[PDB]
Amino acid sequence: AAKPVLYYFNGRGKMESIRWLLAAAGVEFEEVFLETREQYEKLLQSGILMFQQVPMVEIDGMKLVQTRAILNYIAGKYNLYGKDLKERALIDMYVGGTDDLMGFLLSFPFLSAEDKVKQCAFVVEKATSRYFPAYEKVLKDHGQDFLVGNRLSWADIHLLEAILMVEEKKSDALSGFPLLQAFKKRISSIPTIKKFLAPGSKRKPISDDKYVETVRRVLRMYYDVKP
Amino acid sequence: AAKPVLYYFNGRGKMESIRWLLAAAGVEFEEVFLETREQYEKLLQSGILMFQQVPMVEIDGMKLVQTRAILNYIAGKYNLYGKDLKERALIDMYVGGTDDLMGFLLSFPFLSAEDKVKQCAFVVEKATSRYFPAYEKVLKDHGQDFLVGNRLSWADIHLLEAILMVEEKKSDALSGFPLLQAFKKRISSIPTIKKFLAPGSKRKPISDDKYVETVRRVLRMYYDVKP
Repeated sequence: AAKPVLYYFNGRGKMESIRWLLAAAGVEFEEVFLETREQYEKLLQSGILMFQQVPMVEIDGMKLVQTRAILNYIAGKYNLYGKDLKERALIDMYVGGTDDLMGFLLSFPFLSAEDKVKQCAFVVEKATSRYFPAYEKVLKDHGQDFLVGNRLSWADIHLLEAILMVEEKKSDALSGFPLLQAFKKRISSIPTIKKFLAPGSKRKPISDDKYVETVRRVLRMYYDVKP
Repeated sequence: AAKPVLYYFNGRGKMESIRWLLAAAGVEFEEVFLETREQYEKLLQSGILMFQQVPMVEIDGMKLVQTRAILNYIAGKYNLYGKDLKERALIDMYVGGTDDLMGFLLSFPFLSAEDKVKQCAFVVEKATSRYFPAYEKVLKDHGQDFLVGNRLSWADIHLLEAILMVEEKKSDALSGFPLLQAFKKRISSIPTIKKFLAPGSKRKPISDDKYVETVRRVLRMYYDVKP
């Protein structure tokens, strides 16, 4: 092995969460961006994408595909997946919820101005009435700084990312969830994470129109993404 | 703990895969079906559905939500998840692909007759040009009876289910994938699985119109599911 290599577009997408996890773990990685269609075609005939898709990560000799497979592997390898099955079930449960929440924003940059507005509210309602109350309760019920095992876990990292994403759409969306507001502070303060949030890191920005173009050109898809 | 309880509609949905896994493991379970809207409302105020959704499974004291969390827990608990992280990464990768494939059929019973036809072909193309060739290669490359660790794993079980589902739409879809045809035989023969495929088991049938009705009534959603 050597240093993890993340193959994906130069933007957030489904790769962002993996960037977050590797960073929180203090793991340095290299990225190979998809800019041209010929590049993609070359990658396909190569046959290193088991199911003809990205994300794809070369780590410890393997060339992994399937976002959840990759994240799972990373959470286990760097001891951010709990101590046993019970603790891992909780982490998967929480991660599941923030994944669904984040999943509602995947197509956002591909929506029309009219849809972006409609989707924006949809996601805000989802987070404030469904997700945030659930995670707020987890913290309340055990009163510990972390979601699971009183120690940083993938779940915490995934939750933080989801929080900042919702806050990029509705800056005060977290208002009324004191525990998450304090959670947002604590987690954002952990050195590795703090560095990732800092300037010059590999954290990717909100996807703009160039991102969409590069995607539509290389994959020849998502031309008419609906809300 | 006691005996696992699966809360969900009396049909396939996202619960089917969990039924398959628990059965392959020789685990007996009880089911509580969602038939009325008031039933759902009662379940909600109860607050046992962390994110206000089903599937939900009560197992070993926990009330788990998030399909993947549940399956993950079940695969680990009954030693159908590999021996280490490397083997588990492979299983997650394979499962990921059959999950995406099966994911394309979730809304099928809610489609119009015109869409069902369109979706049917879409899924067939997906399985024959993308998925089946990939899994065929895994078997070819190591020439072992199982996908991972030369022993039955969740991945094998998930693959079989996906095969039979595609075959319920295009009976000869597996034609040209000798290795999967032999894989289909081997796996279908394992006693626990063989019993699940047999008559009188809890395996659920292809969702009909009554299924759709019961869903639309209890959840008040999926009224206009698009292709």
